[PDB]
Amino acid sequence: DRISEIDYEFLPELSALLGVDAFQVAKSQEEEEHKERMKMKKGFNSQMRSEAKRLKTFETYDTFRSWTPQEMAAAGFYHTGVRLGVQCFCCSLILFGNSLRKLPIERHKKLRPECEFLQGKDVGNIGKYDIRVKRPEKMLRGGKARYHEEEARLESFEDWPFYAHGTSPRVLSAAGFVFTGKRDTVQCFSCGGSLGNWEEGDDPWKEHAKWFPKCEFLQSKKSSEEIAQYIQSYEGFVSEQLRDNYTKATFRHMNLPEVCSSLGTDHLLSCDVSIISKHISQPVQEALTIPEVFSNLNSVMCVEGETGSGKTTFLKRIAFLWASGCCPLLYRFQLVFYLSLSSITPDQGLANIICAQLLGAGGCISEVCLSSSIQQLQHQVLFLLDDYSGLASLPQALHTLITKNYLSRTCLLIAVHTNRVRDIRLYLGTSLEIQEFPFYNTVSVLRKFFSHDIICVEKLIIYFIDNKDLQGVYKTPLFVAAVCTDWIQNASAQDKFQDVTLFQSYMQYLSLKYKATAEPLQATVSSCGQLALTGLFSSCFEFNSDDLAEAGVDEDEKLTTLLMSKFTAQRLRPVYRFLGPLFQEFLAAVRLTELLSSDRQEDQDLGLYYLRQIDSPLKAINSFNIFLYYVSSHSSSKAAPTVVSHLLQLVDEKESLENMSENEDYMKLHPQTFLWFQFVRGLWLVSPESSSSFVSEHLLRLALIFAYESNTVAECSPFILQFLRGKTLALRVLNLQYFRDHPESLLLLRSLKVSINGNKMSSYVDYSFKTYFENLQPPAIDEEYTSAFEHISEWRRNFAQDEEIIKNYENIRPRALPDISEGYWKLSPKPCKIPKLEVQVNNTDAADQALLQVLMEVFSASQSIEFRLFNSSGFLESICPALELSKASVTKCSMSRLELSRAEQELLLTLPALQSLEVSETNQLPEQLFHNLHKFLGLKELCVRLDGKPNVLSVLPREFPNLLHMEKLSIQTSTESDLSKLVKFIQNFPNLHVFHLKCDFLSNCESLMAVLASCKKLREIEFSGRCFEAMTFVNILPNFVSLKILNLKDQQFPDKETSEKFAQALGSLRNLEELLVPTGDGIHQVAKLIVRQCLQLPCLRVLTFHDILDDDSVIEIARAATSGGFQKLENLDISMNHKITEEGYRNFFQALDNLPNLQELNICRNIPGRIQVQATTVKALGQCVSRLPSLIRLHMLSWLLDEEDMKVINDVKERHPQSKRLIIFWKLIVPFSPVILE
Amino acid sequence: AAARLSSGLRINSAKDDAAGQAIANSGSGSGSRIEDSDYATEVSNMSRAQILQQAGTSVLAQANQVPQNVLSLLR
Ligand SMILES: Nc1ncnc2c1ncn2[C@@H]1O[C@H](COP(=O)(O)OP(=O)(O)OP(=O)(O)O)[C@@H](O)[C@H]1O
Repeated sequence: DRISEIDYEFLPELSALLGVDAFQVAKSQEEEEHKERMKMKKGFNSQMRSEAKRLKTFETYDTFRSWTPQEMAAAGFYHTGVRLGVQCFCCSLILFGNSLRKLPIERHKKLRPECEFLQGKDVGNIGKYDIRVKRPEKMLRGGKARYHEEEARLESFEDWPFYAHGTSPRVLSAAGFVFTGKRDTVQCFSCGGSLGNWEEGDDPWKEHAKWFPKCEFLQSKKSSEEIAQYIQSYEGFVSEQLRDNYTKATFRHMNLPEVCSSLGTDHLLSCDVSIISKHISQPVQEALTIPEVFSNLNSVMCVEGETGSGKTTFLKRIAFLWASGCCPLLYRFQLVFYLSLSSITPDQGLANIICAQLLGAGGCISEVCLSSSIQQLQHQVLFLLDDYSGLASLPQALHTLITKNYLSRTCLLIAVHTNRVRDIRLYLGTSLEIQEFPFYNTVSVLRKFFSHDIICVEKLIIYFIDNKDLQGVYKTPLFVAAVCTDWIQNASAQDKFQDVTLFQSYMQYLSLKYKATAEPLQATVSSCGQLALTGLFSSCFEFNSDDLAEAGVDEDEKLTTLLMSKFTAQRLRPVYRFLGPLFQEFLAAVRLTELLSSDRQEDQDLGLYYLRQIDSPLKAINSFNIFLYYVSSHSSSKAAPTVVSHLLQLVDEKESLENMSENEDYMKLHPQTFLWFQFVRGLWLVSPESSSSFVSEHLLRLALIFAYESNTVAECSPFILQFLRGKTLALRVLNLQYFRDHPESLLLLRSLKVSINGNKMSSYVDYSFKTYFENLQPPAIDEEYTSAFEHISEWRRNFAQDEEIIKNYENIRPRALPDISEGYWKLSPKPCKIPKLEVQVNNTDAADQALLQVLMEVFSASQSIEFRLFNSSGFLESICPALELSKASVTKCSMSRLELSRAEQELLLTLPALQSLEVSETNQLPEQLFHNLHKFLGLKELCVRLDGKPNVLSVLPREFPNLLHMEKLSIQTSTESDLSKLVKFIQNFPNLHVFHLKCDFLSNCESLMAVLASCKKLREIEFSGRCFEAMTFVNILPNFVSLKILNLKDQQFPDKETSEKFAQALGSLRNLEELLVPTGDGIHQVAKLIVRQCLQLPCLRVLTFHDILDDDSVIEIARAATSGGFQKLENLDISMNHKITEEGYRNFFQALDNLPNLQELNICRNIPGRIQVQATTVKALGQCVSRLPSLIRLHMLSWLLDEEDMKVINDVKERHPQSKRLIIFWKLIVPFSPVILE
Repeated sequence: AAARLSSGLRINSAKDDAAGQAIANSGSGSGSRIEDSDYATEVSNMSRAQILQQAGTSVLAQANQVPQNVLSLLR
């Protein structure tokens, strides 16, 4: 009887615990809201099947789940594919969220206290049609009033079908059966034969002779030949007895229980091994369920697996069942012979072979009493064997049993270690094999042997974090059995990273059991792990017979050997196999750390060879990262630092990533690398510093760990210090130092960020200033040319839709900012001294009492104080109490958004005497700053720059009083120069030491003498004039030799003399590394010289042009390129339009080679767009140029196939970054108007 | 002498450094800002195209957060 509505519930009560390990439970209910949304959409339906089917429903049931299929079993819950759902058939209820503390029966018994074990009498399992029939139909003597006819007995079926109401009483009457009324029983009066347990679709005319071959009523009608047709069906082919009770009693007595050396607290452990039946003659793997497998037993059978995988255990259930009243398969035999003995096999043998189990009490037992009696009945014969080959010579098993069935045709299950199959398979029927161990039976096991102490709770959370690194860990329950020691610390463990702890135990397990002579063991472990050496080498797991010679184990194959490696059944005979990828990965470390045992010297050169195949920093943090922990795990004191030397050696200096990915397909064994690597790479791609900064952490993380094996003192200390030098890191490292102790660590810098908010401003929209460009019209050609394109919205959503995924993870975190002990285990010592603390901030969203009152003490013990800010314009005065200690920030202050006004009254009131200040945007006030600016200031270079805003001269008509140590300055002419601005700037510079000038747009106007006449010894020169002078520029500008850089643009004006005056003096004064060429006047003619003698430059990078191409400029480059002298240059560009012509790029690409000194080259800004053949010439670009990170070409608009030409011939040199072939196109129509033509 | 690192923690730093690199993004308008845009377009274009990969992978990094949080409710 179904029901309706009644949204169910999952327990909020205890769930407040899990909120610790996870983020927040309050958001859990929201997930469970789907359930009623789901459930209602499901059919509430009604009765379907008796449980014994339901196991099949769980064939595809996800293995990783908490609850056990056989838990759902006695619940009879159907498995529906939608989500995970399971289904009360007697009740209506349907469940999703599983509970570890709670068996299913509860949830069913609690919530719907109605029909199940309250005995509304729905279903039956272990079904037989013997305890339906053999014993039962006896009493059915006189079980009815007289029926010679099927109609009057059909009448009895009136009562029968509440269970069914499905299969017709007719057909059974058509078979002449009577419903006695007890349960669903129906009986054939003639033969007296009965049955029950009716699957929808069961014909008696199917069933009858199978269960009643000699029934006269049947045989009087259905004739004969029919039967062997019908006889084809699912189930198997079908003191004499006092000797059996002994057999029964034997297993009935305690032998098998308490098999785990721990204790037998649960002596019958019901968690069951997943069996697969693979077909001999064709590939079908045919997954099965155990109770099914029972009735599948016909004659000989396989029972395949590896070792400690459940071989003996599975058979052992049979007996301890077979004795007891239980599931059908047992109930047919009166005999079962369990002998696992290989020991007997040499013997000529005896019945006394069985006397192993008899424990005497025999002696009438005889071939007389056995052999012909064993063939007296055929079927009740059964054997259970741990054995193989058939090599042992026994008339009993060998000379009779496996050889000739059709004399006997009796059933056997044979425990076989996998390596023993391929000798005797041809005699052997279709497979009985073991897939692996379901992850739940573990969790089933881990329930029993524990008090469920939130040790298992702490487990899965790992096995959520790790996936492949987890879900494949368990293969043999023996691994659980290794854990099953379960005292290891106090228990399995209370400790994190349960991977090692498993493995770490599992080894030293096999020691114990097999430590009588462990010398072979370690030797085997040692000699095989040389295979695991190749784990670092590559992933090739085939391990043919040959490379085993390098391991040297081969067929020597002590029983020990099995515990690691196995074989595999062949399509082609030569073959091999190994246990599992993760277990292997851990074998390596152990074998590895056998090497680097300093008392071994000659050989440890091996490891010295291996560990130097780790050469990238990104092999360290991802590829073998999880591996290196296995190394630190096994913890051999002597090795570890010697290893650490290599790792800390790895970064070198100023080489970011020698190879970003040397990655193999080994990665597949762990997915996260793909994510991390890119994330790493991508991170590197925006900020060369922070990459190395980030990477530095995990090394130091890895580093410190090995030190914390045992001794950080001797060998560890020196290596680290080197690595620490000049670095920049994040405060997470502090608490991350156990190493916090030794010294207040120096020779480095530190970073910190606070950003909680999404962006707010118009700074992007300046595309609006690109609107006048007719952006509507241009797009024309390339059926693909769409694919070249994006629109702001299209991109806008792309970005924002992704932040939404963050937004989830934002809320459920009740979490804000660092310093658990991170400042405190930092500040646990009193005299901490921090040289530099770098602070990037965005929005006030982190303004808060304690969170900052945390950061309050951060500033203490940190000697210099730095800032960069975007979103918040008001965060200053939010700080003041934190800095009311007047901690002398100094350093520099970077700003984008507003200065908050009366804020810097603070920066006034601070009076640390800052070195520098950076404000590039918005507006500024003297009552913000420039009031009395100088007084305690005057130290290092400033930046104050605004868009159109005036009053940059009124900045400092106070400065002339000041006598400055600045010597370095940045500011523009915010007009066409006003003598004020000069008058402002003039007096200053003669009175200061003139280093490193920056001017955005100098309106050259008049008297840049008064600007540049004093100019001396600069590196920074940023001026770009809209109006020129070209006196200084031609004369004194190139009178000061030593210069690295030039920033110049904005319309070189046309005196080709002046150009010469430049060009000559440009060529004459060359010290430079780099520059910005002024934007052309038509310079093009002589700009040859702006190339020709540029070979003279002692150092090269940042080659810069907005102009000057179409002429010979290309080979002018290429000559200077092909011939030396532009070697070590780092950059190339052009922004042109006019001087853009396809015709010469090929000529430019004619010979571009022999400069693998370069990074990027950009060809861009086509309003028109540029699409032509020279994409052909691109096929040679990256290949022969060797080293490049990347390119930017916005003209390309390339054929996707020609972009396949791009993407394919891209990666031949490298795995890493690429040319950017599409912009974010201001949102526009993209017309096909030419396409109108075809 | 007890190993300490956390993966459930690892992701946090990864989250951090992303937002740090929306910051390194820099751009400068102009009174002209057109000729600048010429240059600046690419500059932004690169930066954007750069960023999208960052913030995209940022999710790809945190893409694994959400399920483990949710699935524990199911456990
Ligand atoms: N469902 C289970 N519940 C509890 N323990 C199990 C279960 N299945 C297997 N085991 C453990 O795993 C081990 C399986 O090894 P088993 O004895 O079956 O193999 P074998 O015939 O001895 O050959 P080998 O030991 O080489 O596998 C058993 O010792 C048992 O303790």
